[PDB]
Amino acid sequence: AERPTLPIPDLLTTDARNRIQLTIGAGQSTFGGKTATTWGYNGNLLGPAVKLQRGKAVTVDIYNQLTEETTLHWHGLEVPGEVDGGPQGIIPPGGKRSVTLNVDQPAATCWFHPHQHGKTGRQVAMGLAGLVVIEDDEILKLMLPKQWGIDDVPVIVQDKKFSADGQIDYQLDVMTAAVGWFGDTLLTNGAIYPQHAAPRGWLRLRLLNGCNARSLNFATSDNRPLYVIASDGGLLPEPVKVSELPVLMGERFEVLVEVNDNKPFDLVTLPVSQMGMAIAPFDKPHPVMRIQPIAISASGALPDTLSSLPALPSLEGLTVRKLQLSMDPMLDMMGMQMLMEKYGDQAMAGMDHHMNHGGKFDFHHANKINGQAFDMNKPMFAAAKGQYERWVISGVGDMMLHPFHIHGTQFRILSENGKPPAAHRAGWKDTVKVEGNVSEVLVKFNHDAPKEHAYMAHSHLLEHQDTGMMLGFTVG
Ligand SMILES: [Cu+2]
Ligand SMILES: [Cu+2]
Ligand SMILES: [Cu+2]
Ligand SMILES: [O]
Ligand SMILES: [O]
Repeated sequence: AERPTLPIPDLLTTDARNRIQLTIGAGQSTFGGKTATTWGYNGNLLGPAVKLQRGKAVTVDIYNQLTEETTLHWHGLEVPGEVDGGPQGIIPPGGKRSVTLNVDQPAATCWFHPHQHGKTGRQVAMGLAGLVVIEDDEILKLMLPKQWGIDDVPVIVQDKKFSADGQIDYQLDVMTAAVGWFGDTLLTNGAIYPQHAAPRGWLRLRLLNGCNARSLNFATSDNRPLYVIASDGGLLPEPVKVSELPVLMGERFEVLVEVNDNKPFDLVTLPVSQMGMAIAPFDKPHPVMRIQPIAISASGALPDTLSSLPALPSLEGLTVRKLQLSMDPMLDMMGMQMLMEKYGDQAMAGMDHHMNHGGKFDFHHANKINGQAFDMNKPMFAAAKGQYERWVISGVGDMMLHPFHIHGTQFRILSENGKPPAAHRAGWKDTVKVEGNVSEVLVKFNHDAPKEHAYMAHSHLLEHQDTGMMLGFTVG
């Protein structure tokens, strides 16, 4: 039994009406020989890669064929609130919604996923996610690996867990509200440990951590390096060689890796220091995909310089915003308890050395920002348009992982959890790590967001987002 080949999302561009059609629906998938109900865009699971060009507009027709409400958000894409597809961007079951995307940012790998109010974790777990490939005139000139599905390949990495009958086992409950939804099964573009045949020379991997709650850390099985060429919001100024690459939920990195004849190697993910995430089989390096070299030459390049990264401006005078994240200590303790009871000491491996009391104690609004669980009816503030602000995000008070994502922007990290960002994280980012400490980012919003269609700012640990760790804000 050979490994299955890596599934490759179709690369989708506009029709003569300048339209892209996306259908959201339920179908079936097979995992380890057992059928499961799954959801996808234009298919049963996951989704296509929407190709966009800077300075060109496209219209997307979104047909919701689910029997429940959903929304469609373009994570990493800088668009006005009205088409951002946050929780206010409801698409009724059996209905259609169209959005016009006016792309105005550099080449990047972004993605799209649902943002249904309090149910985002389930709708992603069930299968919904797709990709966005933005191109511009600058990137084409670099002559990067660019044959889609051959030497330029998307790698969407996600865990799931399943019940004995084969269905996806998703429950938003006290334990998962506390530590997140995670599983024992790793998927790569929906497949379990596929192989990808790649030509000899450079292979470009567009990595996405599409897990609800699990952080990842990519490496190769034989320790060849990864050359990071881009982050959430696009190219770095020059490649950054790494031996390992931590990737938070919702983050993307693009890397080049060498392919040499006769020497297959795996892309792997290394055990992380996050509660619950080092339970078997994740207590050891876990393969993601096998790269199978093909004795045909790859023509892409790894250029010395990629792009121009502007200077950080002066900070004095800029609006400082305070975002204090918090969790309910009682509900945090209870969830952590159930975790430890279920899996034992292994649920903290790698870490550093029952009655109804009513609505007030409901875990569904246990997580908050600035003492408020997400309130769709009330944006927490009005941010400035076209002006840099400094947003200060604190996780002091608990030790959970909060990958913080701000909609409507690509920002620069000034401090990541109390340290200046690593070089490959110093460019354009839409996510910043917050874990027991404080982060600060420099952000600018180029588009309007009104009260009725606010931008979200939230943890991308989906179960925390769904139970309150999110705020709305307006721009302009
Ligand atoms: Cu987003
Ligand atoms: Cu997102
Ligand atoms: Cu979001
Ligand atoms: O997002
Ligand atoms: O998100």
